[PDB]
Amino acid sequence: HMWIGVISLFPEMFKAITEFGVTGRAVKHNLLKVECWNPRDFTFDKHKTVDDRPYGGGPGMLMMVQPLRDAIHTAKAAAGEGAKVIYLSPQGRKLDQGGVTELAQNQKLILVCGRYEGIDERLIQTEIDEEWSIGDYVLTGGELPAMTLIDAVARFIPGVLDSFADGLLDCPHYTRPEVLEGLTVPPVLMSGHHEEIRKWRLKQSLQRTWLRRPELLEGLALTDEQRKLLKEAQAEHNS
Amino acid sequence: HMWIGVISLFPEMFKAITEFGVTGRAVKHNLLKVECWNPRDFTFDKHKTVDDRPYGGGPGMLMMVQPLRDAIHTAKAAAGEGAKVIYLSPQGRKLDQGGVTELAQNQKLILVCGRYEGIDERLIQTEIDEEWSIGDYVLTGGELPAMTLIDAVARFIPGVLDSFADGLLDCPHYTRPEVLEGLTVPPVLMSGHHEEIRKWRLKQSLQRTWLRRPELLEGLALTDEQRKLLKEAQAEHNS
Ligand SMILES: C[S@@+](CC[C@H](N)C(=O)[O-])C[C@H]1O[C@@H](n2cnc3c(N)ncnc32)[C@H](O)[C@@H]1O
Ligand SMILES: C[S@@+](CC[C@H](N)C(=O)[O-])C[C@H]1O[C@@H](n2cnc3c(N)ncnc32)[C@H](O)[C@@H]1O
Repeated sequence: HMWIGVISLFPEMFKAITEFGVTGRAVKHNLLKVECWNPRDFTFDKHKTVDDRPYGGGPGMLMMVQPLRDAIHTAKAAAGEGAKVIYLSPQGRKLDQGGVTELAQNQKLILVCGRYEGIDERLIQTEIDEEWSIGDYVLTGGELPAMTLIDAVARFIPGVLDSFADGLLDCPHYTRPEVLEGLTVPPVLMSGHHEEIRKWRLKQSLQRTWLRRPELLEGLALTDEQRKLLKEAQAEHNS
Repeated sequence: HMWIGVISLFPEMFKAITEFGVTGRAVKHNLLKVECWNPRDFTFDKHKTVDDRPYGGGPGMLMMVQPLRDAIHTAKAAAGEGAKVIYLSPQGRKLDQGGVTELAQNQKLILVCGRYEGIDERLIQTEIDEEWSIGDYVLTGGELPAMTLIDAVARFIPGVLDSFADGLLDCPHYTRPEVLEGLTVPPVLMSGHHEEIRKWRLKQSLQRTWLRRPELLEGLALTDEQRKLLKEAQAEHNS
């Protein structure tokens, strides 16, 4: 069971994870609960203003402090004690599978989604526990990053359901038909030999990591078998 | 003008970008067009089967080849000549702002969204031009990655509308009120001095990059002004 509070100007976006696929089933079955608060609903002016001008000028707008702060405090009260508050931002800790495993240890999170140029620095200081980025690129809002985080952590919730699992890229996979545009399925996978198949998959994962993302292998303490299969793949490449 | 074809089992997820915010306005105004095809609609069996068992066993399922291949070919025909076909996968090129700028050079892309354990390796060989990842973590499907890519590239389309822009994290931003939980807005930003403000923002970007993501600075050819402001920030830190 995991509870995620979300602060967003566009809560309907979250239907993309709550209504579809494995995450949607997690939500319908109560394995994951996602509750949203919208800063617009905390405004008091006639036109429900949710942006504000940055001090110092420059182009762009910021989220208005009062509606956003009020929304955050409502979510914190709903979460009760022990909920970590995360702000999605490219200035935050870059998400990776280790970071996903750490976040999945939380039974409650509140995810704050910015729009426009972002949010006031002092709200980060006073209301946010951690800032997290989904990658070194800039999106229009924090909603896709928050949904990405939700989706990645939800995979760890028992009952909801490997690249980076053991630190390696996944092996190639094949299904019917046996021959596709003259390309055949590797016969080892048709052999029925479980141990040969296991080794092939592991060797492929090693080879693909080495060729595509060699920096990922630096970080790893390979097993003796992995060292051997990696050496075999590298010799085949040099042949 | 940019055209994006999407192949997905859950095309309704894309409402999250087509109906909301800056990307939603881009779609309504015809700056961005997003067209979806669903492999389910290309099935012929009574129960519209879209998954299939992997050769070699192991847990999990793959996308079924025939419906997915047929959907891809329909999208390719709709795109006409010159559309790059991308498969979203953690085995692909990790997206970053340089990669976003390169993808934004395409007037047409087709984005293939996998589910389950993925897709047959031979379809990658025969139908996919490039594989791209949004980060080193595993999600339940390619839809959030495809939407992330769409959102990031859409920011480059003229008329739709900085971290990583010049390679640096953004500076902190402040809006009303002047004092928030006893934290005051930096007086330079209230000074009205454009050149002082510009320098402060740049120095803050340098400082924040250095402290949070020092590896990003390695990659940069700093200007003389940036070298100076970075040195000032580092001396203030050592004081
Ligand atoms: C246009 S961005 C704000 C851009 C601002 N100039 C900056 O670089 O931080 C709008 C919202 O999307 C969130 N956002 C953009 N890219 C993100 C990313 N890669 N990871 C997490 N959140 C992101 C931001 O933190 C911000 O609240
Ligand atoms: C459960 S993942 C497939 C996992 C498979 N064992 C692997 O590691 O490649 C399901 C779909 O989501 C896409 N996906 C998962 N994480 C992604 C990421 N970080 N970037 C892009 N696509 C991703 C996949 O390529 C796949 O088609």
